[PDB]
Amino acid sequence: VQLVESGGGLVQPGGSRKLSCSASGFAFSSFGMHWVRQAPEKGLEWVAYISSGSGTIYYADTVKGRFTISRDDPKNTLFLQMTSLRSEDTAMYYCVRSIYYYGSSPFDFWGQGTTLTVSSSDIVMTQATSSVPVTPGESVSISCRSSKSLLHSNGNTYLYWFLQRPGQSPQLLIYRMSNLASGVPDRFSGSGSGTAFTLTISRLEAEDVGVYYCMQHLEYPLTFGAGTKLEL
Amino acid sequence: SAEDKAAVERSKMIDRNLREDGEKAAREVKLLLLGAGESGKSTIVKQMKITGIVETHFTFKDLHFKMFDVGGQRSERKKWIHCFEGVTAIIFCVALSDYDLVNRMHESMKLFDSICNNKWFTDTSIILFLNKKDLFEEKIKKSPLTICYPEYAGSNTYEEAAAYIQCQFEDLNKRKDTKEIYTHFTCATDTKNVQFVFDAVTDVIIKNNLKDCGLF
Amino acid sequence: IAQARKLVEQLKMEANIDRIKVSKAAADLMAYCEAHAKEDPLLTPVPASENPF
Amino acid sequence: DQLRQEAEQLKNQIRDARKACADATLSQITNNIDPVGRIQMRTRRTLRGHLAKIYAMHWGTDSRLLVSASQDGKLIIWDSYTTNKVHAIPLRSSWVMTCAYAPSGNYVACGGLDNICSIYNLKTREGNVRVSRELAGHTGYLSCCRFLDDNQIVTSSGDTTCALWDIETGQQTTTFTGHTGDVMSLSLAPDTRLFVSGACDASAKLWDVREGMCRQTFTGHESDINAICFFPNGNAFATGSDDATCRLFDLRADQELMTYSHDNIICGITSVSFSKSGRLLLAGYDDFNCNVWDALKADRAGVLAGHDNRVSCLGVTDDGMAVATGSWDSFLKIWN
Amino acid sequence: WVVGMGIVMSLIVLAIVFGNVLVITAIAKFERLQTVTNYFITSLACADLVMGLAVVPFGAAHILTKTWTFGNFWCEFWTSIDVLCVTASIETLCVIAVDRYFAITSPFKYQSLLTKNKARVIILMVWIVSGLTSFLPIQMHWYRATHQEAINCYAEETCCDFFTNQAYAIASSIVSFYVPLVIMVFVYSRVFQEAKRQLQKIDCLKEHKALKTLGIIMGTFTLCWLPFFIVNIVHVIQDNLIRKEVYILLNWIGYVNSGFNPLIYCRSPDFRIAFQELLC
Ligand SMILES: COc1ccc(Sc2ccc(S(=O)(=O)N(C)C(C)C)cc2C(=O)N[C@@H](CC(=O)NCC(=O)O)Cc2ccc(C(C)(C)C)cc2)cc1
Ligand SMILES: Oc1ccc([C@@H](O)CNCCCCCCOCCCCc2ccccc2)cc1O
Ligand SMILES: CC(C)CCC[C@@H](C)[C@H]1CC[C@H]2[C@@H]3CC=C4C[C@@H](O)CC[C@]4(C)[C@H]3CC[C@]12C
Ligand SMILES: CC(C)CCC[C@@H](C)[C@H]1CC[C@H]2[C@@H]3CC=C4C[C@@H](O)CC[C@]4(C)[C@H]3CC[C@]12C
Ligand SMILES: CC(C)CCC[C@@H](C)[C@H]1CC[C@H]2[C@@H]3CC=C4C[C@@H](O)CC[C@]4(C)[C@H]3CC[C@]12C
Repeated sequence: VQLVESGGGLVQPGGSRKLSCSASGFAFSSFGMHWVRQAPEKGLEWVAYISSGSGTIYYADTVKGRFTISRDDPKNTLFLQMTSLRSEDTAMYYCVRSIYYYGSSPFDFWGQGTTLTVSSSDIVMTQATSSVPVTPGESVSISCRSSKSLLHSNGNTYLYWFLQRPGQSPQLLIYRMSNLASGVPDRFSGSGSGTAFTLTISRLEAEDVGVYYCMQHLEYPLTFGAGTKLEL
Repeated sequence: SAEDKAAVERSKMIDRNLREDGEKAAREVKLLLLGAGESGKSTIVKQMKITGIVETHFTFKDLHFKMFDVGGQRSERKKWIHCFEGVTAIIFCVALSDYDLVNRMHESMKLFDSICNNKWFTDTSIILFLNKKDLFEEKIKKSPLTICYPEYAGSNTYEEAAAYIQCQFEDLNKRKDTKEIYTHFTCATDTKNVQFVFDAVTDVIIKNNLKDCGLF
Repeated sequence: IAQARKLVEQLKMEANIDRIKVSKAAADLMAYCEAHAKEDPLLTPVPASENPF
Repeated sequence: DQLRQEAEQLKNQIRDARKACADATLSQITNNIDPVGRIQMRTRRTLRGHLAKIYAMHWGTDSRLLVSASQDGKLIIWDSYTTNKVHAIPLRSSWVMTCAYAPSGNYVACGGLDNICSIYNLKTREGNVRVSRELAGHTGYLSCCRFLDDNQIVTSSGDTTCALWDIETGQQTTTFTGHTGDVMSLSLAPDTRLFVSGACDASAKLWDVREGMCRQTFTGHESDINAICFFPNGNAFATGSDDATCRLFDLRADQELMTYSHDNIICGITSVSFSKSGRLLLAGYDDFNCNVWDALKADRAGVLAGHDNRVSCLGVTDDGMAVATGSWDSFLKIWN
Repeated sequence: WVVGMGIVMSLIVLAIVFGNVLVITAIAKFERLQTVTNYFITSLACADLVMGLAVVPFGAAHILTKTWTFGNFWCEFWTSIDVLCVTASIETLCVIAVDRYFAITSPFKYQSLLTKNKARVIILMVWIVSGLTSFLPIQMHWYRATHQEAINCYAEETCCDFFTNQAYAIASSIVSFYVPLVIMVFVYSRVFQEAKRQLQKIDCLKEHKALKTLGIIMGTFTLCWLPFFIVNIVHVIQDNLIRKEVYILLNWIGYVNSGFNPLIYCRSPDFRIAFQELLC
């Protein structure tokens, strides 16, 4: 399983760009695809979404009318066409697969992304702390807050906790606020109630340092938190 | 109703695929093949282009035929025959040169009677093939036919012996107003069984279409 | 004659089995049925606020 | 040979110590309790995606997912709450006859007239369901399949033999050969230490999984039997034959305990299932409708008349929410 | 007198609406009934549904009150929609007959070229040609009956009577009834030829069912709409022969054929199951 992005680089202001995401190792036709970007000095920010079968396309306010998404199933690629680029688009873009059925774990695999440098009612997610120094071997807890209740009437909370290591692409830690992803050690855990969530790590080890992120999936657009940097 | 919309879209795509497959699998003719011990069931398969259940696929005049042979699997036939209810036709094979071997033709007639009067096949047509005609030509000139049919009274030669056998076949089915039995004579050579199968299937399909519209 | 010895051995193995009274078995089945009647949604209908269907 | 009369007198001795312990029937002890009354179940959901005769299905352990297979050549996974299709798996041999669902929810099993039991893996890293194993070695059609653990599986085949396998290697770990006809159905105990099977011999056998040898034999039916299920306590089971009757046997007493039948029904049974409390017994018939009996008083409690053809499969969730019935009509329905 | 006739008028309105809405709902809801053939049936139901909505009730208002409560717009719209629905229904029946003929004659070759696109094209062509003979010649006043009574009833605001010249009284009847009748009778005779040949090949007792089915199918369509479509030719062929009362009576006898059609063309077992499910 791998996703390889291409097309990034230096773009003059107001120009156009065409980003490609090639998939291999899985059935690309059964996966919805998200484009999500991260600023060089800020947190992540959801950009665009395309469903399985090109039925549904979703954008954000900052990108609507300028960014369009498409896919090629026989050639197994995802495409993002960007027009009228502004200085606010300087970022690092990630191509994320996501599959939706009963019990699935969306936002599990992320690509390596590509860089883009340009010359020159939404639910609010907040992180209490920006940096926490803790010696290895102890237990840590990190809190995220929301401006609205995330508990839908069906009975599940659509909260996601991710990690980005230094110099690495993100990865899914826990999905739906209480379910651990695959390939993740059991020491991680998450809990909480309406508009107050806590991610708890016990028996801290090496390579756990990085940045933790909290995101909601109650409605579009999906809003990212500030992210807490855990460093020695 | 937040990310359940994607689940609904996935279900709709699955429904579309299922419907397309079902439409594609409804215009394809399915025939069920039956024979006996060394009755030539494998012989007829040679003329067409071509475990427990054997499936053969072929095409003739832009028509797709799937022949299902069940002779490999031996078990209680009562417990799995109804899986083949709704086939277009039953291809029965009978060896014409087994009148004196051993008794064999009596068993073949018993099996034909048993298969022709099933509640699941109360409205299914039978295409009957008669093999080993060439050997039967000279197998009757040196031995009387009365060995297998003691109550027979006729001259011993092929021309009316074959007709007597064919008429003996037809006197088994009790659903004469519901199904029609097609009989053919063939040998290892003279490849003309495909035309017979095509014509019988065409007639059966026309009859079913007539029955659908309220007529017939 | 090959399977006759096997059949005799199998039936002899099946011969020595301890058996309990049928009345005790009926009492046990009835007791199990009675002790779990509360958590039987089909036996006792529950209010529609608890039905997932 | 004296062995014939030796076996005859041995069978006579077996039947000698089978009625001395039958002081009283299940009735005359259950007559004092009050009856269930009337059961009025309604079709909450109707799952309509199949285009042929549905032959088997199985409930998931979470009691929200199920799997169903038909002659169309596909088996699909239903979300029983929102009426959604999670997976649709096309199999090579369209002559399906049985289904199974792994208790962990990771694997599914199949098998029909191709003499092969196929094991499919649902949770893969590539996003699709792929066939994980093809158990081969039977000479008759696969009639039933049950999962013991994530790696073991017991199968019943139309060649008189049952087989406990080992999916990791693919070889028959144990073979059970004690019948003279075709084994039709299968059911596992709650503790997965022993199981029971029933055959066209009008008889059922109790097999120990570990030792791989038959323990007890149950008779009393007059025709081929097609359905087996254990009581929730694991100390009794129920059978349904072409005789248009059902009956419940006891393991400890080791004979018939009580039969359920009515004069109106003349058509055979196709499926059997129980309820959590063990008070009402489901039964699917060829009359195109299924019945609900009072398992203790032997009384017709209800009728789930909602199908157009014979009901072929029937199941009850682990938590007792609902009961699903599937028929040759190509529609399976959920009743609550 | 008036009460009973009004009651029976309301009854036929209710029956037509109920049948059409039942058929349309049954076809639209379930997915197994969306075959290429059933599409044609759907069209028929549509051409019948408007009967219970914008033709028969307006005629009831016009007849019971003995005057037109609207003026110079709803009269023309009512007439145009009536002609549209009648033509669409008849041509849908003709298309159903032709489809049955092609299915009976050569099944294998026919089912390989009956794509849903072709069925949609055929239905659209039927409805377009039905519209061309109803709205185009009426809204543009292409008939324009020319005599004293015609001008008098064109002028004032309460005479909503339909007056036609030699043209549009011949061509409209030809397109609406005569060409479809010829096509249907030729098709059904040809189909009956093989329906009898197949029965005689096996050998006579089962031919009675074929005769009964053909007789019902043709008679219900002909006995309802033939007297009206011959008096329609006659009253312009020779005047002072037909009064308005018999004209209205025959037109309503033609109208009830629409309510008849669902009971005839929707006897498939799938349709029966769908109807039973809908009405419990
Ligand atoms: C009311 O239900 C209808 C359904 C379909 C049609 S259509 C049609 C019908 C019969 C024939 S048949 O070959 O004579 N035929 C008797 C065979 C079955 C043996 C050909 C076409 C056809 O498709 N002909 C094509 C030629 C073609 O593609 N193949 C000829 C062939 O297969 O021989 C030309 C054509 C197509 C479509 C139209 C309209 C606009 C009316 C839809 C007109 C003409 C019409 C009505
Ligand atoms: O192509 C055709 C298709 C369909 C139709 C029918 O639907 C006609 N429906 C419209 C008639 C509305 C009912 C009341 C109008 O009453 C006015 C009587 C004057 C007629 C008359 C003239 C001379 C002498 C006596 C009577 C007609 C078509 O021509
Ligand atoms: C004056 C008013 C009544 C005109 C209304 C136009 C309606 C009744 C006509 C015009 C186009 C017609 C449709 C043409 C295309 C389709 C899609 C096909 O898959 C089923 C029939 C169906 C749905 C037809 C139903 C009737 C239809 C919708
Ligand atoms: C009555 C009229 C106005 C409306 C009904 C039109 C339909 C039912 C009739 C009118 C002309 C007919 C067509 C006449 C010409 C052809 C082309 C020929 O190669 C095959 C038959 C075919 C395709 C006929 C199909 C049926 C047909 C299209
Ligand atoms: C159900 C649908 C598909 C029927 C469509 C039929 C079309 C061809 C018919 C129905 C309505 C008709 C129009 C009705 C109103 C007008 C405006 C009038 O001043 C001149 C005729 C004209 C322009 C007609 C042209 C033909 C017309 C557009």
